[PDB]
Amino acid sequence: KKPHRYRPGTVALREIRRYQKSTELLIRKLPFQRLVREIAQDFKTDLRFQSSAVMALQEASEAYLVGLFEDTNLCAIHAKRVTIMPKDIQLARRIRGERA
Amino acid sequence: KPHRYRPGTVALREIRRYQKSTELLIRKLPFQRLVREIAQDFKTDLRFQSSAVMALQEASEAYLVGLFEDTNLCAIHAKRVTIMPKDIQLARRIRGERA
Amino acid sequence: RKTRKESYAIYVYKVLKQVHPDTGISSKAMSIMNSFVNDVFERIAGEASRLAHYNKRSTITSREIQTAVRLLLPGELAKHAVSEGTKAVTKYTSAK
Amino acid sequence: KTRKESYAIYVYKVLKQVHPDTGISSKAMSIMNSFVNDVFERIAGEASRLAHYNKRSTITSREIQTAVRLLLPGELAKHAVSEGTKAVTKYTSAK
Amino acid sequence: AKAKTRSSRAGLQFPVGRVHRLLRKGNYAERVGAGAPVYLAAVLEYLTAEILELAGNAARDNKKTRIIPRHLQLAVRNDEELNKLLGRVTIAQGGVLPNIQSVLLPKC
Amino acid sequence: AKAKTRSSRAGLQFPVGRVHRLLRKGNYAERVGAGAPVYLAAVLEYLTAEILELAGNAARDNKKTRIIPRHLQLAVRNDEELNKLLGRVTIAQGGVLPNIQSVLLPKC
Amino acid sequence: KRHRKVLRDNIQGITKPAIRRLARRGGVKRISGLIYEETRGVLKVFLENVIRDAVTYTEHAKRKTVTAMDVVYALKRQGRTLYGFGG
Amino acid sequence: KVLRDNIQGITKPAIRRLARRGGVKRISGLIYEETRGVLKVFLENVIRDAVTYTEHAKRKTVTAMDVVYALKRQGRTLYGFGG
DNA sequence: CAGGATGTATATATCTGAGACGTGCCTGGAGACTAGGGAGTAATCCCCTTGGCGGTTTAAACGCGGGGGACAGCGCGTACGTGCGTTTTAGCGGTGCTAGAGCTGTCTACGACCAATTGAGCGGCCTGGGCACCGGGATTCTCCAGCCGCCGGCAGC
DNA sequence: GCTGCCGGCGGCTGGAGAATCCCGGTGCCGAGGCCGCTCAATTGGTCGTAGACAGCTCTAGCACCGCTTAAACGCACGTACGCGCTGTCCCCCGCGTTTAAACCGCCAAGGGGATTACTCCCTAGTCTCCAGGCACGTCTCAGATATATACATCCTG
Repeated sequence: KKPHRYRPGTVALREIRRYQKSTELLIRKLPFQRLVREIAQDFKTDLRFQSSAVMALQEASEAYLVGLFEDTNLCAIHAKRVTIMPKDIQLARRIRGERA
Repeated sequence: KPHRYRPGTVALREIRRYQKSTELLIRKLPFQRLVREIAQDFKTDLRFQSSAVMALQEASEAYLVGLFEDTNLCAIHAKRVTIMPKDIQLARRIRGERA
Repeated sequence: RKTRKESYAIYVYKVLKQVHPDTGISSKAMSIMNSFVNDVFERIAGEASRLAHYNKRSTITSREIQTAVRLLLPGELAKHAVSEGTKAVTKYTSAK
Repeated sequence: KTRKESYAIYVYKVLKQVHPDTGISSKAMSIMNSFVNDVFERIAGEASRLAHYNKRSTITSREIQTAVRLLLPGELAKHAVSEGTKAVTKYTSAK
Repeated sequence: AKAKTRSSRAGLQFPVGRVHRLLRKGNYAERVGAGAPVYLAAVLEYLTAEILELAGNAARDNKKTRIIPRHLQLAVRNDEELNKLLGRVTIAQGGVLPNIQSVLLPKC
Repeated sequence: AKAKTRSSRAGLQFPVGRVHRLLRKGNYAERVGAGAPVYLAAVLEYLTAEILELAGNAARDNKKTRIIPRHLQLAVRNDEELNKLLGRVTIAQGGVLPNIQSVLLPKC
Repeated sequence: KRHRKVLRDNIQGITKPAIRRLARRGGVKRISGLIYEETRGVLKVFLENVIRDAVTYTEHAKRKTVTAMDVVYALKRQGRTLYGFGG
Repeated sequence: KVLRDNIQGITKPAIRRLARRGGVKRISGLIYEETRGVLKVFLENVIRDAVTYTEHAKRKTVTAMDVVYALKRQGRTLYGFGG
């Protein structure tokens, strides 16, 4: 007999459906907290972060990146493509008034 | 027999001429009439000073120049030279104006 | 047991109790509602304070808040919000 | 009558202090006046919100210093803080 | 004599006195009127009531009784005028509206 | 007697006293400290001096003595850290900076 | 015949050459023929948004004339600060 | 295997899930670095202001109220932590 | 693949004159000379929530392998935008001319302010009982690849 | 002609994982009574922003012809656009695995936060006189015309 494998780019739609319905964050807590602490270590030494402050920063950045990725998807689709490319992100940010 | 200029070269000279200068590119009477007509349905018997029409004209020209900069960015991104209303709409959408 | 704070807990809960009498509100959604009320209050009050200082006045009256609402809330929200603001002000003035 | 205030004299003195042989137009004077009025309000409101954040009823040089750090990007920030500190320490040196 | 609250006279459940005092300590202006707190309280009550009604609609659409930030974000984004009012606001634990561009969908 | 102004003692060419009065009458806080106007006037003087020196450099490059809003735009936008300050503002009769994408140029 | 001379079809006064000049200042070489109506609509909605705030400012001031002070106030309100008009 | 940078802690599957919530179908393999760069830049732009607010308040702990303040300053209001 | 004729731009000598820059005049607002009284400020203690540690354990990130499909590139039809000659049409102006809304000054009056009393709204702190949550299994929900009757060419004549 | 033959064509069927539903058991905890305090509402009086009326008056809007130059109309024309075929090679998508997040428990302690005595800095009250604002008033040196050359094109041989 033969094995079952999904059509390439269908489970992508399934994850799009699932995550656009889900509410929890899509980045692990500990590595993001380590990134935040390391990136604040430059601004001040021996900084303390509230448990709620880290997750506030976290879901704020997650919402920012989700919005950026949505704009990137729109930009790529406008470019008659399905793949999102670095130049798509650069154009989305430039139009959004962030990079330049 | 006679000399003729290739397309895009005159557009390029005009792109360099209109970017170096700063004089206003929309005629004053048509824009003043547009402003007065747009302000009719908001409140009747309104009076507009030349300074307020100045401000509105400068703001509109700046806004449209910025929108066409973003639209040119979109058109070049899509491997085009010509700008189409889809580029204007995408630039307006990513900006968050029409979102 | 000390340092009591202030919030819009009871008021938003009471607004819920009059609109969805059998529907409750979670803590996180409620804190988000509190933040929304604070944000919109600060927005309207900032616009109205701007107007008052801005026409060389110093008193914030219902006209300043009216113009701030007509100036902040888009579309149909502006109309219903000004309508209810005027009805509330007239209800206050009618009964002393 | 009906005197009106502006920043024309001070901006002109600033010009003569950097280019003592370079003038300005009347339109650019209003442009600079509007920029000064905008940045002044932008910093002052940020300082006011900073004071309100900590339940402080006063605005001091520390609040405006923090507002300068928040507003002015980077090199602008660390030049502006230095100049403000210099001007406040010259102010407090001789009362 | 016997006293009574302001909102009882102004026909509100949103605190007229608290809004008055908040405007007073908020340094917004030297003086504030007596009807401006009432008007502001009424506008706040209207906006909260509309938001809560829209969010409860979604909560009951999900066969739930207690409003959750996901339903409230759904209500905020699903009404165009409220989305315009809260365009730059992000809602924590709110997620995003389900929206897939038609290009990405399969041929049939 | 012997009246002496604040800007002179502060070593500033900007109205420290006027800035203090404007902070007092601007409803920013209940009370305003004494060094705050000096710091604010110093920061404003520095910012206007930077912009004015850049505009003077632009005018001198243009072989022009006076300063027009075009030179102010040219000085503000050509400097990235000033442009970040003035990104969401536009100046009348400022124009734009001449730039063309390399895509738009011919082959040679 | 004293006042109330209502005009119409004046958004066409933002001519195609005016939009072309504005575009060329923006930085485009080639132009579509169908972007002119979209650009006119965009300008109309922008002006409506600004003029609504400008008019409500004057109505709050109880004035029958709109100043550039008012237009600047409306422009700064929506995040389009404008210099050069007594800001 | 313990030596790792915390910038790389934003895993590729995390970026994929974030883009799925964004609504993208196929993702190029160079997105996973540009998104790290954007994430780092955004985190600096907010934590710089958070640090400045903590220094101004003479505190050593970065408060959630403070992060909310720095976010609203940046133009991205946060709901859930006060306001 | 190198020269020549061309419509463009460049410098530059007078005109030539609206207006940045003193010059006073005036005036109003900022500084100098007195309390003062509450806003921040060290000092103190008192919690507290934070960061750290060390076993499981368990789902998630990761590296490998196969595939197929999205993507970039090259050739071809095409039609529309572009550059330029020809009306022509409306901005632009400069002349007065008109009342309209802006603007300022006075008298007045009433409503926001503020102080001492007094009562309750509500913010907290348990608390019993009620709603969101998880398990497994039955019930559907789509999604995909082979069997087959049908169809349209394909070598012969 | 007309037999076979050959490849597609789509129409359909059931096996395949995914998703959902509901019963059954389980906590966890939003919603409610209690205490009292703390501040919000009441009198009683003030005094000073803000309304009115009364003017002045600069100023925004109207018409009116002469100009002229930009806007609109047409017309070859080649260039960008859009599409179609192709050849990859590089994202996706399961599988084994290796592991690192996540919980769970117990501590020490630096850091946040409420009270307290206080002192001394920004406010409040008057006088004063000088720095900013404005009506001029210039003479400018800042600008704008028309001239004359170099330049970057697009054709030729």
